[PDB]
Order: sequence, then structure tokens, then C-alpha cells
Amino acid sequence: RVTPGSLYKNWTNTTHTAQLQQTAVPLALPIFNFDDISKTLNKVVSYSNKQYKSLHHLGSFKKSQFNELFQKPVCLVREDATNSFLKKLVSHPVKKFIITGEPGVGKTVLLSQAHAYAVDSKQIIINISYPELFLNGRNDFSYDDDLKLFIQPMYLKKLIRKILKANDPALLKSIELSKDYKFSNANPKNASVKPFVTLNKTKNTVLDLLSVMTHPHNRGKLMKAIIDELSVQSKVPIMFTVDNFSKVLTTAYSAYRNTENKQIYSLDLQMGKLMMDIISGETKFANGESSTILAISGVDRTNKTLPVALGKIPVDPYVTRYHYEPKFVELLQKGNVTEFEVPKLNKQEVNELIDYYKQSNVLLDKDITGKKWENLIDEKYFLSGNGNPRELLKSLVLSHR
Amino acid sequence: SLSPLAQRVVTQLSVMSASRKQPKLLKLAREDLIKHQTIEKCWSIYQQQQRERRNLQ
Amino acid sequence: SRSVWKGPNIVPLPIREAMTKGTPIRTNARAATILPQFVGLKFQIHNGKEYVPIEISEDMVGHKLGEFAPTRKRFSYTQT
Amino acid sequence: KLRKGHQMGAKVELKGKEMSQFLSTLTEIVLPRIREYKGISNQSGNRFGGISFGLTAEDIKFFPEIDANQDSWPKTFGMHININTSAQLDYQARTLLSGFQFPFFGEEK
Amino acid sequence: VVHILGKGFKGKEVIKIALASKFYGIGKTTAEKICSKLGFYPWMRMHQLSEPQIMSIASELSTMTIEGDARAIVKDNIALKRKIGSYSGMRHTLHLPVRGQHTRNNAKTARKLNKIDRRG
Amino acid sequence: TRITLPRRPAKKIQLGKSRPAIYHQFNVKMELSDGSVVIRRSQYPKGEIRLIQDQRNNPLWNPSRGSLDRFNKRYSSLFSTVELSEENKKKTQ
RNA sequence: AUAUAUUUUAGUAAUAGAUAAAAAUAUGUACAGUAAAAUUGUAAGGAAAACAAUAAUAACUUUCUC
RNA sequence: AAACUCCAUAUAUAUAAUUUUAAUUAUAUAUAAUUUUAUAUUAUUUAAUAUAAAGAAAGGAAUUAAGACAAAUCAUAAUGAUCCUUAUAAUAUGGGUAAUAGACGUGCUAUAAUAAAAUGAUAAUAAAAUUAUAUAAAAUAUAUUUAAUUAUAUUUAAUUAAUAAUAUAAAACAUUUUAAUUUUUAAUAUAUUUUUUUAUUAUAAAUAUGAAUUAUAAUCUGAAAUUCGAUUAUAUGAAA
Ligand SMILES: Nc1nc2c(ncn2[C@@H]2O[C@H](COP(=O)(O)OP(=O)(O)O)[C@@H](O)[C@H]2O)c(=O)[nH]1
Ligand SMILES: [Mg+2]
Ligand SMILES: [Mg+2]
Ligand SMILES: [Mg+2]
Ligand SMILES: [Mg+2]
Ligand SMILES: [Mg+2]
Ligand SMILES: [Mg+2]
Ligand SMILES: [Mg+2]
Ligand SMILES: [Mg+2]
Ligand SMILES: [Mg+2]
Ligand SMILES: [Mg+2]
Ligand SMILES: [Mg+2]
Ligand SMILES: [Mg+2]
Ligand SMILES: [Mg+2]
Ligand SMILES: [Mg+2]
Ligand SMILES: [Mg+2]
Ligand SMILES: [Mg+2]
Ligand SMILES: [Mg+2]
Ligand SMILES: [Mg+2]
Repeated sequence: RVTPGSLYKNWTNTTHTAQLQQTAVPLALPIFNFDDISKTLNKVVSYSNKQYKSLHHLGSFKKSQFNELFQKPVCLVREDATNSFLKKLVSHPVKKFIITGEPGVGKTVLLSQAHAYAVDSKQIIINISYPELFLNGRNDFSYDDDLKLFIQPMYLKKLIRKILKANDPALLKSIELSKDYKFSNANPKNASVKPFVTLNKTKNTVLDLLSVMTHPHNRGKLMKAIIDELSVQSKVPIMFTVDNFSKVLTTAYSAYRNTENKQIYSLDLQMGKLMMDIISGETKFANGESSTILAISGVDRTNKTLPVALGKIPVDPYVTRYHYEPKFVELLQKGNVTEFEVPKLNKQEVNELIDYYKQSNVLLDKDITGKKWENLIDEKYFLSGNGNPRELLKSLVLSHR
Repeated sequence: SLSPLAQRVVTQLSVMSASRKQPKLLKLAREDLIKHQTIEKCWSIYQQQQRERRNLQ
Repeated sequence: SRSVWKGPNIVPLPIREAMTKGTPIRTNARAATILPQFVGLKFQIHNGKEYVPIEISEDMVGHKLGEFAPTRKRFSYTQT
Repeated sequence: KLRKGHQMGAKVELKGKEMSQFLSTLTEIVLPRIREYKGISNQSGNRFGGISFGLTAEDIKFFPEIDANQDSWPKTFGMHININTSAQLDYQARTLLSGFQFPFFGEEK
Repeated sequence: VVHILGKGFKGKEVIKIALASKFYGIGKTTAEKICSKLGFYPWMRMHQLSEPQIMSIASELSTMTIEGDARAIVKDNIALKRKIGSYSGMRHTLHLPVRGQHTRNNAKTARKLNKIDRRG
Repeated sequence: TRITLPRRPAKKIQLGKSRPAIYHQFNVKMELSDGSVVIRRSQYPKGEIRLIQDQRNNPLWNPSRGSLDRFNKRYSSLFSTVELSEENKKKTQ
């Protein structure tokens, strides 16, 4: 008893998935570029078209945000938060960050800005938004024999596709291969005539490698090969990113069960192990400017692990595996992860946001009409808990109290 | 038409029945037929002899 | 004692004399666990009112004696 | 609740080698798997060389054709087993059956 | 559609849960163990199963104690209880509650299905 | 009321053409309780069977040659005769 | 081992014996056979369900054999 | 009757070497209201409405008279009369008070998506009360390959208490999941909705509700758990 047009989903899903961004005002806002941050240092800025294209493919813009409020997802540049982070990324020798903060402070937005910057500066981006998919057991998996770990060839395929599409092909096909690669063929065409696909050293490309389509049991092998290729190449920078890394840290054991009925460890998987290797000084990328940018989510569980990894708490040895996994900490220490605290909004920034919302026509009538502007701003600041952006946004729009 | 129990009964009945389970008739050549007769007759004689031996004993 | 450790529930009885010569054992215990040492001995287990004759089962070995002497009468209704 | 001319069970007269096999199976496989069976009664039989007994539905599940698959036979039916000897009298027939490993328990006539 | 060991299954039915629902011998833990042995990802659906995969569950199911024999053991247990002049056996025969309950009022479920031939 | 399988027209077996029912039978080896094997013709498809409870391990067939079990199993550490002597005072009866 | 094509099988159903006192075609003809009761038994089975058994071989023919 | 009374409230004073700390408290002693004042608007100096300025100022408990109902209690206890005194008095062992056709109250749990379940350790936020016929912390072991959870066992740290323990309150709020529901899944492509979209293929009246009833195994208390107790596990999964 359902039509195509009617809304059948729950609220959060509906807001994400039903395009109510359709009925919205076009806004001629400035464009996000790191080279011209001096112009737009503390102003709202729409992303470039290319950036948007890349960012959507990656999975930067998320469901629980209020990206439905505008024509397209929008951020502002911040001197204390985003700009400073970008400068650190540019300058630091290690280039290896974990974006920490309170729930709703704007970690994913920071990640999206970092991605956009990377796109602008001719870099490949391997984004893993929501590791919950590979960590929790809701897709097929298999123990590979060559690689001593469990591969996940539904998730992997999706990740490969994202990598292919998020990045431009000219930058991606500038990379020649280091080794030759045999794979099982899995096209509808030429299945009889082509059971095996071969990529040569100099002739073939990384783009071509990505476009390969194998059976599930070779997909993990393909992924491994791709990562190796990207590590070897020194022509283009590789930005690796993992958002909701908190889940990964806490969920040490996956929901998958091996032959004997017991839970599989995250480092015994392909994806989680690979990710950990990337984080640590192990799969070292040949080029400079090649970063790993991790991001915590307030959604996920909190425990002693991440604080212990960083310069926060001394290592209590007696706390349990559930609330403190030491292997993960050790791995984090190995690859010198310098954490980045996202600061809460200043008064001026809050005011600027409120002004933008007014321009876009999100503010309620009781806020605008018959009220001093400065007083309203102060109230908004108070209700957000002194500049939590999400909380502020909620007070503005989702209050109706 | 029929229940699962009825079906299973029919199957059981079939197991016992000669319907479409039995081969062709054992036809022989005349020489073969004679050979068979000589085999059977000799055997019967042997059996009789054995019976007499046991009976005599 | 129900729990496997510390089991079974043992009671003093005139067992050996019954074993020697078939003299039924009039139990008023009802909570003594039956043992393998008395299968094929005649017991006369109390029912509240009247002692109940039972030749202890080979399968009864796990159970209590009172489980085989049903105390209440089988219920009925006078359809008036 | 019995009508006239209604199909109700079945019979089978075994003779020679099949009969012998059936007896051997009874002696070895089936009648030992009956738990508390003393024997065929000594008061059982015809006046002249015929002895009989019967198996419950519980007892038929020990036959190897039945025994091999419990699943194929949900239901199972008891049976009477009339053994006919070439004996002049019944004690002779009983003795003969004993020779073929049939146990006999009751007080003889 | 997807048949396995005689029991029919609708598609999109999570395998372990479906197994628990249908097969008498198994609950939650047993179904999970079976899935682990065979190597299905948890929350895999019944429609996703290939023909070789289905057979191994049937092969697994067959290996495990199931259904009529498992029911028989419980029916056998109650038959055993009945045989020996036991209180529990007596309760089973008379269709009253067995587990030391009250029956002045509310003993309707027991009356309905405390038989010697229990299950159905 | 009466559950039946309703008969079709019967197939006419002509006089002389009636053939004896030779059922399909396999030669089946029965190993009894002890290692004595015996061949028997059988309709079920199983070349070998080994039996647990036979005449060759039943006391009735060879006189010259599980609640209790459960109890023994779960009161095994105690080892339960001496025990009888200990727990058998014949004063009270 | 697997794919397609062309076939073949599976519609699973009783009598297997000139059937012989369960029931069913009640008139022709041909061939063949014998019932019942009572008694002794046998799983539920009991006075009363089904199945088994219950008169005599002198002489004759054929077969094997001392 | 009201009032004095108690609890709770507001204020003041006292005391507490601010390690028995919670001073944001506890407890003795006061004071405080059955609130006051003024402007108007209706009805006759007052009384209800409204407005204003002054205040922390707004509840609950106990107390339920006379008579009546020959209301309830001789089973809290006591006493009158009357009856029993080897029994209607006294002690032990077991059984019963838990029986089950129908019926009648009180409750509890349910019949799923404005509602159920997993999870949430710099442990979100309470109060009141108990612990020398005790309260039992941490930690080890088993159920259970990680560990946590829950349940037992092992063994008693601390305190007989503003000091330690019972005891990290729970809803809340947040992520995840949820059949009925082809209102979803997974194979392909697809892309500026990517924890997602579109296309084409295949996915065909009690559940992944409920927890009655029963089977087996363990554990707890006790000397003892059969009639007849309480947990945990693996199955069972009515009715609704
Ligand atoms: N920094 C920043 N954040 C914003 C802006 N606009 C909205 N946000 C909010 O940033 C939030 C993302 O915070 P995040 O740290 O991902 O929350 P978490 O997932 O709970 O950790 C969203 O909820 C947005 O509402 C902006 O212009 N800048
Ligand atoms: Mg986040
Ligand atoms: Mg089930
Ligand atoms: Mg008063
Ligand atoms: Mg203090
Ligand atoms: Mg009064
Ligand atoms: Mg009165
Ligand atoms: Mg009265
Ligand atoms: Mg009195
Ligand atoms: Mg008295
Ligand atoms: Mg007493
Ligand atoms: Mg009572
Ligand atoms: Mg009441
Ligand atoms: Mg519900
Ligand atoms: Mg503890
Ligand atoms: Mg305390
Ligand atoms: Mg909490
Ligand atoms: Mg129903
Ligand atoms: Mg349930």
C-alpha cells in the first residue's frame, strides 16, 4: 500500500534520502579554496563542483547532519578550527592526524574540508566513512589462503568503486604499475573467452587495475595489489581517511564467526588490518604530502584506549580488554598520531552562521521579527552550550518549543 | 487431489506392486534351453541322492 | 541434598535385614533418595494415612520414596 | 466398529528358504531386543505340531529393514506368527523349535 | 521458496533465526554454531544461499539431534515417568499442572496440553 | 468417514502370463554383537550392518557365558558393601 | 567437471493365480474345486473381530536308493 | 470544627578545626501568613472580580465527635457463663492448609514501530533506608575464546556506620536493529541523496511479538525441597 512519491522511511532516513533540498533558495556563496583562505577566512562557503562530486562519492556528507536545509551541503572556514588544521597538515613532517572533540562539534565537516583541499591540490583520496559496515557482520566474508586474513568481498567492491569515482581519472591514470597482476575475470562478456585478466608493468595503469572485476575470492587480492601500487607511487599524494574511527578502536572483535563458534578479531580481517597498517609506520607511502586523517564520532562507544594512545592518561594495566585494548594503542604509538581537538564556535562565528541561516531563510519568525539581533545571538550561544554547532542548529530549527 | 499421507501410501503400494518394475521374459535358444534342462535335472538327481543318503543314515 | 555435590539424601533404614530375608521396610521418610543398593527390596512408604507397598523400581534409582506414595485422593465433582 | 468385506491388514505364508531366513532373523536380531521376554509359552500351540506367538508394534522396529530407517516407518503394526511343524504332537514341535534357538518359559501341559 | 530439510522458508529471512523458528531441536545458540561451521556471515538471508550451501545445513541438521526423535526422547521421558507410579507421571496422565503449581484457578494451559503424547 | 484409496480399473493378468514377484534384494552382511558375520538377502540398500543388541550378547541365549546408570554417573566422585553397612541400622522400622 | 540441444524416463495405485466360501456382473458356455460347525492355540483380542491347525494310505505309476 | 502538632518551605543564630564533609550539608533554637496593602468595576460601611507592589510564601500527614449498625474480633490478649479432665489437655513422625468441574473478586504479564530489544568505564542524573540472630567490596574460577554482561562458586577487604558495604539508580538522551511490509534484501550497472539514489533481474492472519506449558542438566537455602521452595542453562514456544 505504498507509492513511489510517498514517504515510507523513518524521520532521519527520510531527511537524508527524500530530496527536500529541492525546494530551497539558490545562494551565490563563495567557493572553498585553501590557496585563497585569506579572502574567505571567517565566512560561509559552498564547495566547488568538482569537490562536491568527489565528496559525495567518498561519503563525506552524512545523514544526521542538516544538509537538507540548503541547496547543497555548506560549511564555513574557521581560523581556530579548520584553517589551523589545514596549516598543520601542510607543514608537519609526519602528516598523521586524529580529529577529536565533543559530539556535534564538527569533525566530519573538518574531514570533508580536508578531502576538498586534497581534491583541489591534485591528490587521491581513499575514504572509509563508517567502518561499522566492514566491522559489524552484515555482508559476506571469506578466509583467503594467500593473505592470512578474512576478506570481505561486498564491502571491498564498494570501496574500490568509491575510490574509482571520487578521484579524477587523469590524476589516477598518471601512475604506471610496479608489478604485473593476474586476476580471475568476471565480466558478463567474454566469460568463456576470458577467464583471466592480466595487467602488465609499464603498459597498464592504476585506473585499469581499479576497473578490474573478479570473483569474490580474488577481490581481496585485487585490493591488496591496489594498496601496494599506491604505496609504491611517488607521483601523486594519497589521502587516507577513516571517520567514526572510535567504533574501530572500541569494536576490537567483529561479529563474524570462524569455523569454530567464536568471534573474529578486527586485525584478523582484511580491511581492519589494512587500515591499521596504513595508520602505523608500515605501509609507508612513497610520496610526501600523503596523509592519514582519522575522525572520532560521539555516536560510538568511549573507553580508555584512545586516551591512553594519546598524551592523556597513564597506562593502567589492570583495566579490561573491553575497556582498554593495548595492541591498538601500541599501533597508534608506532605511527606518530598527533591528535587535533576541534574547538567550539566563537561568538562571532555563531553570529555569522545565524546570519547565513537567515539569508537562506531557515530562521523562524519568532526569532527574526520583534527581537534584537545581538540578544538573539547571545541566546543561541547560551543554548548551544557556548558554540556546539549541531546543538545551535537544533535550537534554531528543530526546537519548536 | 491427494494428501501427503495418501501420496506416501501410494509410494508404499508401488514398492510391493509389479507395475512397470519387471523386466522382459527370459527367452532362451533351443540349445540353451536343453543345457538348462540338463543342469536342472542333474541337480534334482543329486538332491534326491543326498536325501536318500541322509534318510538311509 | 539435591545438588550433585553432597548428594544423595541418605536416611537410616532396616536395609540389610530386608536383603537377607524378605521383610518389607516401613518407611515414614518420604524424602530418602532411592539408591542402587535397594532395588528389588519391598518398601511400605507412608502416605500420611496408610503405608503404601512398593517394590522399588530399577528405574526409580534417582527418585525419592515419597514420589511413589500419592498423598491426596484423585479429585472428582459431584454433579448435582 | 467393523463392517464386512473391508481390507484390514495382511498375511504371508513363508515356505522353504525365506521362512528359514525369517526364523533366523527372529532368533538372532529381533527377539533378543525385546527387553523382558522370557520365551514362547509352553501352553501355546495346537494339539498337533503347531506353535504360535505374537509381536507388538514396539517389537517390529527391531527388524533390520524396518531398523535401518526409523523415519520411513512412523506407524508400525503388531503381528501373529503361526509356526507349522511336521510334528505329531506339540511337545515335539516345541523341542524342534528349541533346537533352532527359540526359548520356552511357561509350565508345559 | 528456499526449501531445506523439508521445512519451507520465505526469502529475506535471516538464516540462523529462520532455523531457530522452524527446526524443533535448535534455538538461537545452536543455529549460530551451525552458521559458523558452514561459514555464513551473520544476518545472511535465506534467499542468498546457493545449492551446495543449502545441502550442508541439511547435512548439518541431519547430524544434529532433531525433531521426532528429540520429541520422542521427551515423550519417552514422560512415558518412563508414567510407567513408574510417580507423581509427575500421574499429573501428566490426568492433564493437570506438573511443576508444583496451584489449580484452584488458572490451570488451563496444563489441561490443554499436559498429555503423555505431549507435542504437536 | 472411512479413509480410503479409491480403486482404478484392475489390469487383466491373462492366464499363463502371470509372473512371480521377484523383489529387488541385496546381499547384506550382518555382523552380530561379536565378530560373527552372517549374509542375508534384504530389500533395503545397505551392504553392511553391525548389530549392538543380539542373541550373541543376550543372557537368555547364552546363560553359561537408564536411571541407575545416570545415578552412577552423577554420584561417581563419591563412589556411593561398606556403604550399606554404614547406612543400615535395623532398630527403627 | 560443467553449459546448451535433442530425446528417454518419473503420472509412481494393489489381481501375478484358471485365483476357489471377504465383498463385487444373478442369464450362456468351457475348465476346475469344496463348504460349515466345533475344537486347540496365537500382539492389542475379551462369549463375540483375524490367521493357523484338526479322518485313513492298502494297492498303483514315476523318480532316487539299500 | 478551627487553632496549637508533625513533615516540607523561607530567613536568622548557634555548632561542625570543611579528612565521619554532603557546608550545594545536618540539627537544635527562634521568626514567618488562616498573608498584606492600594486603584478600579458590579452590587449593597462592606464583598466578589480585575489590575498593581510587597513577599520564599504553595502543599501533605496526624487528628474522623455523639449516637447508631446486637457491624468485625472469645484465633493478639484477657474475663463471665458453659462444656472437656487418660482428654476437647501434652509430645514426636509423616500428611494437609498448595486438592480442582463451573463461578467470583483483586493483581502481574502480555497482544510490536507516537514501541520493543543490543550497546553506552575519564562510568548522565536521585532520594529514602538497612547492615553483632550481620551488609559482603574487590579479585579469581566455571557457564562462555577473547572481555563485558548475567548467574553461581572460591574468599572475606572494609563498617557495626554522616566514616565501609547493600548500590556505577532507571527511565532519559545517542547510535544500531526490528516481522507483519517486493515499505526489504543482493547481482549487475548507475551518480553532485554514496551509513544513500535510480534502472533491470531474482527475492511467494502469531513474528526476529508473547512467554504459558513441559523435558533434561546444573546451582541456592536448609538436617530435609516427593507431595511443596528460589535461581541459571539448553530445548519446549498455549492462549492472546
Ligand atoms: N565545523 C563546522 N561544523 C558544522 C558546520 N555546519 C554544521 N556543522 C555541524 O557539524 C556536525 C558534525 O559533527 P561530528 O563531530 O561529526 O558529530 P559526531 O558524528 O557526533 O562526532 C554536524 O552535526 C553539523 O550540524 C560548519 O560550518 N562548520
Ligand atoms: Mg561522526
Ligand atoms: Mg523451534
Ligand atoms: Mg482539627
Ligand atoms: Mg565539604
Ligand atoms: Mg462517632
Ligand atoms: Mg452480630
Ligand atoms: Mg462472626
Ligand atoms: Mg472466652
Ligand atoms: Mg487433642
Ligand atoms: Mg507434626
Ligand atoms: Mg492460603
Ligand atoms: Mg486488598
Ligand atoms: Mg512490543
Ligand atoms: Mg564483587
Ligand atoms: Mg557509605
Ligand atoms: Mg549509567
Ligand atoms: Mg493463535
Ligand atoms: Mg520472544
